Amino acid sequence: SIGPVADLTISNGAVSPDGFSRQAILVNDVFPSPLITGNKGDRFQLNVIDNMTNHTMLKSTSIHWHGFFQHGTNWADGPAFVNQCPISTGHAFLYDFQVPDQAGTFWYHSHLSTQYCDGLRGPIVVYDPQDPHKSLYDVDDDSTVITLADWYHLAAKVGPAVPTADATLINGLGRSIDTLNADLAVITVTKGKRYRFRLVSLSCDPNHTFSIDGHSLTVIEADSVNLKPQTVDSIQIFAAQRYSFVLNADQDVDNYWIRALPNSGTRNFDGGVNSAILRYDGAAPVEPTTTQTPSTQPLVESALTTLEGTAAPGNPTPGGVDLALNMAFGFAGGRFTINGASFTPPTVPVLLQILSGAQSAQDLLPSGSVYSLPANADIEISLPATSAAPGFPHPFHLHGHTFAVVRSAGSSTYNYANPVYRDVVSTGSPGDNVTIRFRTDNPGPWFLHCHIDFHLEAGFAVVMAEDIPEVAATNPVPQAWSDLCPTYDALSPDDQ
Ligand SMILES: [Cu+2]
Ligand SMILES: [Cu+2]
Ligand SMILES: [Cu+2]
Ligand SMILES: [Cu+2]
Repeated sequence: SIGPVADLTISNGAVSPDGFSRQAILVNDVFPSPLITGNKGDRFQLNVIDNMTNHTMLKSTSIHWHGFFQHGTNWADGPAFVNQCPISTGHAFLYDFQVPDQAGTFWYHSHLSTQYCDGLRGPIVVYDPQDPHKSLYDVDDDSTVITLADWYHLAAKVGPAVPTADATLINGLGRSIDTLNADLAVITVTKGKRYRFRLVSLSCDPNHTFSIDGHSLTVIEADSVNLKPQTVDSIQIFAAQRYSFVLNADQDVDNYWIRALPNSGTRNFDGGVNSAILRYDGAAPVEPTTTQTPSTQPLVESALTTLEGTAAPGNPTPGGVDLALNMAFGFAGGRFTINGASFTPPTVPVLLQILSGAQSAQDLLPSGSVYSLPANADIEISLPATSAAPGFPHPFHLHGHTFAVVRSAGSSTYNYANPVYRDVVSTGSPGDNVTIRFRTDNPGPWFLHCHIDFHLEAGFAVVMAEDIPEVAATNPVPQAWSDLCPTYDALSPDDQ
């Protein structure tokens, strides 16, 4: 594969992951987007060369390395108009950062408008030479990465504002209801061997309930966080989440369905939609004939715990933090609103405003969207689920950080002692009050928003401007980044 130093040539071409042809976004001349890897501590130099020419899907781009702390390298985070201006077509941009302190399953994607639904989205694995779960499996490589993704026959800005999927893609492949004969992804294992499978939702909207016929899974990693091993027989993964699970190829040499049921769209397995093949080495080149069985041991987030068992930042009791923020979801005028405001991209990026002058959140655009944080403090966020805002559960996500889910959806308990950590959490169904804590340790502007991309487009976002007075100091910016804005400004409507 590629990484940690690599050019990523972005362009357009035709694809048909489900037997239906359409123009999409290609990375290094391939759909789906190629896998990037490296080792813990590696300098990541990803030179994104933008050759896109198609206007419906946007000629401009920018790319976010999802779940990477980017201490010192805020200018490299990805979100357009928060951390940078978009890379303009016919140009290049170098993302230069280190992963000093992180290891696990990550992914990259366009953070320009709804552009990642059109194809610019791939996985990143940062292997750890001294991984604690290293001895739970014999195999961890290219062939153990499994992506889930919603595929739309109609492009992002062509179809409805919040459209429904035609198909689920597993590893780039899968079927719709008019293409029941398209190819199915095939994942091969050897009988006797154990696999660290890495699950990555590349979804724009749907969540998926993932399972495998005749196989239990041992989850050992959520997003990029090492977990205590937990055996489940199905995993509900929301947009942009990761789960790492070990699978034990101990069954009969055969074919087993890999199932990925979405909460919207075609909600069954007829014709092998939402399906894939787990093929034991030696079994026939044919569709499995296995039947599904109810999940008695479903993955329950509140029940996960980090390997190191670490406690949350703060004091084991509500408002036991230096600043607590409630986010009150809403939705009127087609626009989502958090606390009455509805995020729209500012003409000067949030990062340039801090580097140019702006000292406080009131001095920052867009107004009503930017919460200032203090340094080395314990933050607590709360995200009460509401019908007020349609399309739930909204999987909320926060850049520059990992956080402790003190309270998961579907639960009422507060876990201050050994909560699961991650970077993407479901806020749930009306009645839940998912709550997250973290410490400020990263001076810069960080995005916090629903990862259902069609919802972020309609404003479901706020900015954290964490530790502003030191933002300029710890985030030196490359000439090329300073040139992004002057370039994208001298651009007409369609050349964008
Ligand atoms: Cu992301
Ligand atoms: Cu992110
Ligand atoms: Cu949402
Ligand atoms: Cu984001």
